[PDB]
Amino acid sequence: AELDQLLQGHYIKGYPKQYTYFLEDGKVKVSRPEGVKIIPPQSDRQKIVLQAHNLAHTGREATLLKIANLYWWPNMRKDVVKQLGRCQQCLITNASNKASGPILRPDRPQKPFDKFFIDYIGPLPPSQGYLYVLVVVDGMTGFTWLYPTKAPSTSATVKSLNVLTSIAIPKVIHSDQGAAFTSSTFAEWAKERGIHLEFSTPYHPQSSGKVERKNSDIKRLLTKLLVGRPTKWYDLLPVVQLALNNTYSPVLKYTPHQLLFGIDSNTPFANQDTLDLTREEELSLLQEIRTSLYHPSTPPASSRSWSPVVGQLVQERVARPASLRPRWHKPSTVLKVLNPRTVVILDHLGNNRTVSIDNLKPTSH
Amino acid sequence: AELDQLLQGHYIKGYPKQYTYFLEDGKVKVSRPEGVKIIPPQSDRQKIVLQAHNLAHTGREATLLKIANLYWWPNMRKDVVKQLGRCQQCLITNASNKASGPILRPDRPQKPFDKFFIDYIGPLPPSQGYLYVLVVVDGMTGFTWLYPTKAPSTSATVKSLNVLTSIAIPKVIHSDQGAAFTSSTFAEWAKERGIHLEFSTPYHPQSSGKVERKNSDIKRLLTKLLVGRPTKWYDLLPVVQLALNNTYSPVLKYTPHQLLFGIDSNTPFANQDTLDLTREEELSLLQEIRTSLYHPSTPPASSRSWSPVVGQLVQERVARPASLRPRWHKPSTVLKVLNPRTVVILDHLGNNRTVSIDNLKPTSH
Amino acid sequence: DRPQKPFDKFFIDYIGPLPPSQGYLYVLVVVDGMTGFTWLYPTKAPSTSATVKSLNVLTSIAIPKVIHSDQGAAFTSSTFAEWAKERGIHLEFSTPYHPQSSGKVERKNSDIKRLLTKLLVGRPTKWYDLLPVVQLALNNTYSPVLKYTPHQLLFGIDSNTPF
Amino acid sequence: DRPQKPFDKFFIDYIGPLPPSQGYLYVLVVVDGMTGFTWLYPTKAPSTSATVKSLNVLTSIAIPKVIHSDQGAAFTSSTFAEWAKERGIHLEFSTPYHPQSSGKVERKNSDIKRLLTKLLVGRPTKWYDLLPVVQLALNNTYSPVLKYTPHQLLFGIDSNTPF
DNA sequence: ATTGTCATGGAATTTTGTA
DNA sequence: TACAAAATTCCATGACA
DNA sequence: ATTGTCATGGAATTTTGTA
DNA sequence: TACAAAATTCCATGACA
Ligand SMILES: [Zn+2]
Ligand SMILES: [Zn+2]
Repeated sequence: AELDQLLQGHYIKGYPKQYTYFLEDGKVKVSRPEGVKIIPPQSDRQKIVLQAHNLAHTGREATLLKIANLYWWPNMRKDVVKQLGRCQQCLITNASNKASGPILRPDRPQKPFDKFFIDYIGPLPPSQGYLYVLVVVDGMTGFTWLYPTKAPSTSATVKSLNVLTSIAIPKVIHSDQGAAFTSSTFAEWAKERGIHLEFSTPYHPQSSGKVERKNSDIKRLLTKLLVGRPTKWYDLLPVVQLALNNTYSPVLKYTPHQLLFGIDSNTPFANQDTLDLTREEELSLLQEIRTSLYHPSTPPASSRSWSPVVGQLVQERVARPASLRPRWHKPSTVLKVLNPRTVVILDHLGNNRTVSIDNLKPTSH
Repeated sequence: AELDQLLQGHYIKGYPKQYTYFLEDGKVKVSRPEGVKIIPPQSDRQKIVLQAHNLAHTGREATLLKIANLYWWPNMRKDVVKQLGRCQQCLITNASNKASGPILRPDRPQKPFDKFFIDYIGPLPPSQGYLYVLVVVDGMTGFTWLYPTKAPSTSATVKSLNVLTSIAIPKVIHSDQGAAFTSSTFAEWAKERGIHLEFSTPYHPQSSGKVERKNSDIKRLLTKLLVGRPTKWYDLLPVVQLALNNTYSPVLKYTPHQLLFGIDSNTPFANQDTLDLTREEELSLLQEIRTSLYHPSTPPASSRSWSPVVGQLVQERVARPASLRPRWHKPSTVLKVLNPRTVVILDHLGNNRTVSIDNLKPTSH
Repeated sequence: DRPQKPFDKFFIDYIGPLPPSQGYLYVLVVVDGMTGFTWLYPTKAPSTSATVKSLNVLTSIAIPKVIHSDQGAAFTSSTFAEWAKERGIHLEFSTPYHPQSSGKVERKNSDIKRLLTKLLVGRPTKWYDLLPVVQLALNNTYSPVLKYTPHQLLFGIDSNTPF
Repeated sequence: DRPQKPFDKFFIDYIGPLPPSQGYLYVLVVVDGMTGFTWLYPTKAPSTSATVKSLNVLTSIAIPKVIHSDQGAAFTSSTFAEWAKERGIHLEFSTPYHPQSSGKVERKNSDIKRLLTKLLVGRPTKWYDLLPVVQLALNNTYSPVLKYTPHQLLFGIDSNTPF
């Protein structure tokens, strides 16, 4: 209807004059530098874009190149982009091409026993009937307790931490959302003692980074001791524990033990610098050491990062994606931005989820 | 013996005068800014370094900080480094902190059928009794043949390529060292037809990158078609094959099909630009297109890269490392440097291995 | 109107029945109108079904604008008619009894039958395994006109197996 | 010669036998000479073995320079003697019959037995589960001298469970 | 004896219709 | 000879093993 | 509802013994 | 007030999930 005026040589907003618009086969055509292209009517154009796209569900540029073979019209891409935004399938399947903003470096806990980080290593080769190691790191000091267990079970976690909290009781225990810690039995054990439980966003081990990093060293040392020998790790845990708690961090220039106690015990190469201070002078020299510790800052953002705005459309990564099925969930709205790397989304559909942006992508278009 | 002269106040190369060297408990001692430290005799020093190191097999700085508690002597680190170089255990267990130099971008094959890249996808969910897809990409064009199979077996690879080479015969077939292609039955099938077999270095899929990358797209499209539906992928392969061979690479601005045939078949949105050229004009316009294609160059080297020198000590990554066992093999000599990213090593011990530097680390110290 | 091109027209025919090889009896023959390139597919019957199963293989590579055939029951069927309407292929039929191809196709389609016979004799039971070797030989065979192998006209380079 | 410090000396003793809880009969008692910090380990016998198994737990945290004990058969044994020579711990023994500790340790070691009795009565079968709650209470208990809990002297901060 | 690849969609850059 | 917007190119990001 | 971490060993930088 | 070498700090790289 609107293409009537055109053939006559009357101007229409978006249709560049200087190209002659003619008629053949009862289709409107145009001579363009690229060649001679059919101009479809308005109503036909959505149908066309969709057909072109659906051949192999291609992106902007790929989808256009197909269409531009036969057709021309004003602002072609605008129309293509409109479809790619409404393609249920491309949305939930295509990967991201935007990386999450720079990570946060949460302030080191102030006092020992302010925060514990906990995790299970394993399963390992059966040693003496044990398969897993419970690992507990004090946030402030990096002091570490190891307990061999037969299962990553609440039951065994409780047994192990009962022995631990005979020394002292933490304010906060931070763990991943693994079944062993998200149980209601654990919450109670914790409530009784006045310990606050705190959980990482789901599927983001970086949040448990202090334990996870310590997991590495535990394993790497066990490995070194076990070379040649069969993997008898049960008897080794204590030695490892002790060895690790008494090792210097070249950055801090202190061992976890030192940060925890303020003097070396009777271990090899025990430091004697504070041998003349009364316990009291020593204990305040310690408070001085503990607050002066090196604290890392956040790194520069990469060229093509994104950050979460409230009300943004956003998609959560499918956790355990089955073979040949989409790697992403359907779109979700951002509800609150708890910090530049953590977000509350209205999900599927709909509960509140608290998630790391590393498991997020911005719905494109 | 050599520490006699010192106490008397006679100079010794490496022992800074201005600090007074005295005697207590029949050990030589020195007053230093840091404090008062025992100077052990020459013969005792290796014993000491080793004990300090062996507590938790620590690196340079960590190992020194232990030692420096009790002792002092000239060029302490030199001695520490000497041990870390001879620690069998640290060598084969510690990770690298040097990244491999920038990747190579091997020139695109000149003609179609010059080189085929081949790989198996799977296993997948059983569809019609089939579990794997054999994938074959022409290096030059990126044209791709798909064949459903029940096993990634030589047997089935041969069946499938017999149908393929009814069209044409390649010069070179490039594959990974997977059992299906490294069999002697395959070598013969290939020899008969005058096809040269060519293999990626072991455990380096980047070398089969053309297929591997195409594996991705095959899977991503199958996924998109299968949303909602059960995973009936058998019937889809043809459509996928066709859909993919006829999709534009936004960089090339051509479809694999176009590069292979030089005109579009009777598919949707088929390009008509060369409709007036004789087949002959067209066929030379094609030769022009094929040589003008965009070719990527190698990226800048990262700050802390390394490159292989002939005679360098070098270690190959343990392929399928058992739980708690070293992630690296014992040291190996570089024999020839086939290119900045590929190396011949005298191995364990000793055969010639051809390996990618991505599976290598420089033995440190 | 414009110069003849690959994929403009596909000439198809059935050869058979032949002595059974690997449980097959027939060869479906597809020659490209313009280049003379030849595809061969072994079938168990000259049925619509066997044709469709076979042509599904070919049309994963390229779809012709037109298929030409004789009025064989297999190609005149409405199942086959529907198959081709789907892929947007125009069907074209020669007169009954007066079966016409291209000058070049007649030449080629004759070469095939003679080549098949020469290599059938001696191993009549074992022709299945040879279809690739046959197909290859035909497509890299020098044409008196153009002096271009079908291969060369289709791909615009030289093959690695000349004859 | 120099001022008293944590880990300088560990005073150890056995309490028992007690009414069986969880198959245990004895509590090994380790008090730190300087701070008064207390570890408690339930054992099944006042044997060398039970002591070593228990002290292996403690020495994964810290190793004392000296252990002081009475001339109990368990501590006078040469197995225990060898154990301590390995970890480089000096063993030190009180006279037979005249068992001396620190002024502060005697005070502390008395507190334990009385605290144990007060909480044994009523639940004599169930003292095992309580050892942590006990251990915690002792270490966060205000000392008339210094007015510092053992906890505070060991860790140099305040605890999250005061008494 | 051999060797990374390339769809994707915001951003950066270049071209275009009109003056 | 210069403008705003469209059209095109650039290219980091991530997934295939 | 919460959040990455840090041993390691060449290289880059600063301090040291002596003048 | 200045040098070569040692001692110390810097920091990219990779592995823990
Ligand atoms: Zn789509
Ligand atoms: Zn070592």
